[PDB]
Amino acid sequence: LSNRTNSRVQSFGGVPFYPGITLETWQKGITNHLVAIDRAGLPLHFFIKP
Amino acid sequence: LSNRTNSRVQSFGGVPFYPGITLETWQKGITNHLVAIDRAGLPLHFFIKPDKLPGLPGPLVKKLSKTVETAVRHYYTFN
Amino acid sequence: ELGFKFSVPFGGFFSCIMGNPLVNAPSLKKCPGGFSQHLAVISDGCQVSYCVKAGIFTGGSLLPVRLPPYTKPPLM
Amino acid sequence: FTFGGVYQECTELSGDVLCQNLEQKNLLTGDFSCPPGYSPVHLLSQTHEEGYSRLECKKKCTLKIFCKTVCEDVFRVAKAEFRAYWCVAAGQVPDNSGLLFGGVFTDKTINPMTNAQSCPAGYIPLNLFESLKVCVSLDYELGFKFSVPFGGFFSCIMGNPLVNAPSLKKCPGGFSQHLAVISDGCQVSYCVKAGIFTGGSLLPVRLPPYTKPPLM
Amino acid sequence: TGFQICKNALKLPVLEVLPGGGWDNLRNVDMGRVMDLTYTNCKTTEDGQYIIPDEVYTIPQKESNLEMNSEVLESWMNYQSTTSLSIN
Amino acid sequence: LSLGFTKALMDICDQLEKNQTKMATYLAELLILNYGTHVITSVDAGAALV
Ligand SMILES: OC[C@H]1O[C@H](O[C@H]2[C@H](O)[C@@H](O)[C@H](OCCCCCCC3CCCCC3)O[C@@H]2CO)[C@H](O)[C@@H](O)[C@@H]1O
Ligand SMILES: *[C@@H]1O[C@H](CO)[C@@H](O)[C@H](O)[C@H]1NC(C)=O
Ligand SMILES: *[C@@H]1O[C@H](CO)[C@@H](O)[C@H](O)[C@H]1NC(C)=O
Repeated sequence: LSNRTNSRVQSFGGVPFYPGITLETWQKGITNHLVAIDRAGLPLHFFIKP
Repeated sequence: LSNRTNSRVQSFGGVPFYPGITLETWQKGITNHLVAIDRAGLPLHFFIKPDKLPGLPGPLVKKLSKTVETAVRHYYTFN
Repeated sequence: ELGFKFSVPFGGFFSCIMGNPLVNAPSLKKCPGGFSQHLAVISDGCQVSYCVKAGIFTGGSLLPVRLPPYTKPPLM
Repeated sequence: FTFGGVYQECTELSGDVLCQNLEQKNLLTGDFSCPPGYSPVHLLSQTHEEGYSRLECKKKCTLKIFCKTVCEDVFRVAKAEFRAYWCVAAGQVPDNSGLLFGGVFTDKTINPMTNAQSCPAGYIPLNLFESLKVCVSLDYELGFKFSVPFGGFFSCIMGNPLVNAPSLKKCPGGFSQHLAVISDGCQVSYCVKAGIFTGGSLLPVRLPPYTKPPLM
Repeated sequence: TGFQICKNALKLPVLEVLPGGGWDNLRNVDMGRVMDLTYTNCKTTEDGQYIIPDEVYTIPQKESNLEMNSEVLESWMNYQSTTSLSIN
Repeated sequence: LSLGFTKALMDICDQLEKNQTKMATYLAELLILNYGTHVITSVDAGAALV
């Protein structure tokens, strides 16, 4: 007999994840733990203006 | 009959671990017990700069940085 | 128009068994001009790549807002 | 120096089960070889054995009238010899055409350049031993921002040919010597410049400046 | 340069992981305070969880990684033999 | 820079000014022992478990 289970969880933002958590609890827990999931910007020299 | 069980737990930060603890309890307990898990820095002679030390003149702080850096080099070479 | 606003200058393809014919007829595994070389796929250990300009490719985590201006701030 | 890639040849000595994952083509050539201008260097050849229960079903017909399907399982010890090599620059190879070295790691060790058991972004892992993976960079800019100068490989039986033709077990120049893997008691190591490696707990922010504070 | 004034007001813990300290790159151990840490402004992380000194700023990279690997191997081999002989 | 680090640096500067390079190097090595080799500019607060 041979069992092999691999679980891998990766979270950005929200409550620290633990295995028994439900997506409901996690989704209701982002109310203050929000992180930058995408960002856009401008080159530095563009802001050195008279 | 032969049984052999080995458990090994290694924790950094959070509540002190005990066997009957659940990852929910451990994850909810890091609110105040956070630990440096990664760090980056700069050589200290990089901080010995004329603008960083008002009390001393520029030519002096240059020599000061030189001697500090050579002290670091000696400290590295010995070990 | 949609492609022009949603594409990148393209140099051509090449595989592990046949290189790019647009090198500078010999066909080498090298992107012509300033076109950069990025991996596209690995089919059964065979490497297939593409060539795009290095000016558009970047670190990629920060999407540029590089739209206007189309010239540096002109001096007085 | 220029590192043109690696390839691990696999020879089946019994059965055809082991060499389905122990073989590694060279990335640039798509075959167990080296790119033009590169001389393959014998890194290490070792044998590996593994037992497996293969199930097979056959239709036996006796007297052309008694036909029956019989399924049987056989426990065979497949043995295969893998020979891993690496492509070093033969001479003044064109620059910077080739590949870049992003460090190596095993399932039990760490990759000190990234401090992780994985390859950096834009890097591909190539199988080199039973448990050794090499991080190779195709893009030149991404490698140059994510690589370390490479000096060569050597084993416990064959030394580095770039010593200063004798092949000694020593990193040429200021290249440092760190262990890469231990295969059946044979040490395999690599050579990288000693200045980039450090204690490793603190990742120095070595980007600017490119000059010491210029005097007045 | 204490933080007790801020703690009395905000009633929050102070983030205990702070940069600006010395570091012995050989022994891999913290050494001593090089930068100056002051709590004049009673600065706080945006989420209102920790009091930080005025000389540091925090990027909120709230991330979690979980790996679980389980592997069970069982082998059972059972064998019996019965030989009977009778001579009359 | 902190008060103590500045004070130690001033002491080394004064010892150098006194044209006495002997205890200058000793004082510098004491600085190395007390404050280490690098200065940490960025950490990652967090936790880990195995
Ligand atoms: O059985 C004992 C062996 O079990 C494993 O090996 C496994 C291997 O990991 C698997 O890949 C293959 O089984 C494959 C089973 C089918 C292979 C033949 C294909 C058949 C399938 C049915 C239709 C005809 C073709 O060999 C064995 C038996 O499981 C391990 O190596 C080890 O525990 C031990 O040495
Ligand atoms: C693990 O093995 C058991 C038998 O002991 C089996 O019933 C089960 O499907 C396997 N997998 C998991 C995830 O339990
Ligand atoms: C210990 O031995 C018992 C039999 O007495 C067995 O059922 C069990 O699987 C073994 N292991 C543990 C962890 O109990």
